[PDB]
Amino acid sequence: PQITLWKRPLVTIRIGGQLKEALLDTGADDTVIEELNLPGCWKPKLIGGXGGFIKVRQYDQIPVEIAGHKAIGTVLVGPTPVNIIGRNLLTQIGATLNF
Amino acid sequence: PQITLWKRPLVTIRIGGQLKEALLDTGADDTVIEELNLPGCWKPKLIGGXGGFIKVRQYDQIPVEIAGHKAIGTVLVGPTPVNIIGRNLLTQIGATLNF
Ligand SMILES: CCCC[C@@H](CN[C@@H](CCCC)C(=O)N[C@@H](CCC(N)=O)C(=O)N[C@@H](CCCNC(N)=[NH2+])C(N)=O)NC(=O)[C@@H](NC(=O)[C@@H](NC(C)=O)[C@@H](C)O)[C@@H](C)CC
Repeated sequence: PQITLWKRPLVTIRIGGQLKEALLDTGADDTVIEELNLPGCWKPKLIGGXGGFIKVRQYDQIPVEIAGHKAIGTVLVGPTPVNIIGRNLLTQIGATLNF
Repeated sequence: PQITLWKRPLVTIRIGGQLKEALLDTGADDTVIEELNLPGCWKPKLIGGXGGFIKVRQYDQIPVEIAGHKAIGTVLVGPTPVNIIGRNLLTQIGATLNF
């Protein structure tokens, strides 16, 4: 799709078998989802924004369907204010910025 | 232009007479610039990401040239780690997300 930016670029994603809403975020290196459980093992990581740093769970090689486009990659889980799809998965679905 | 997302989408902006590098952030409602003096009136604001909130100075009707495209709008000035161009200016330069 072509998505304009008059409103937040919120889209539906499928992850671990369930639906979530997430913001397509070109200013995020990584994809960060609110607390939830995902299968597999995870490792602790710290990430920063902006207002400071938070602790997250890093899960690797997770399938994520974003507006019907498939990605498989790293998902960070933790107390983010907003679910965000970052560049690690945006590149997999071929997303670009255009003007 | 088209900007891919393999690396952070950093571009040159001109604001207040100065050339700076800034991140195009579709996950930002507003535009947040590192320190910088600027003009003759502002209002206090707090903005959050992630990590928590920071205090900023809101300046209105500031011209901002982004990759050679003229925009004019609100800019928030404060101790952000990265200059961030948000949706309020990205819309003005006709930026879209495409996949
Ligand atoms: C989660 C809240 C929504 C997404 C977030 C993404 N902003 C970028 C800005 C760039 C960093 C300062 C971000 O935090 N990116 C992180 C996301 C986490 C991540 N791991 O991907 C990042 O890339 N962090 C890198 C480190 C910074 C790297 N980026 C860079 N150098 N440009 C990381 N590995 O930790 N947006 C925002 O932070 C903006 N917040 C908002 O738009 C809204 N605030 C709230 C709380 O939703 C609005 C109501 O104010 C800020 C700028 C105010 C207008």
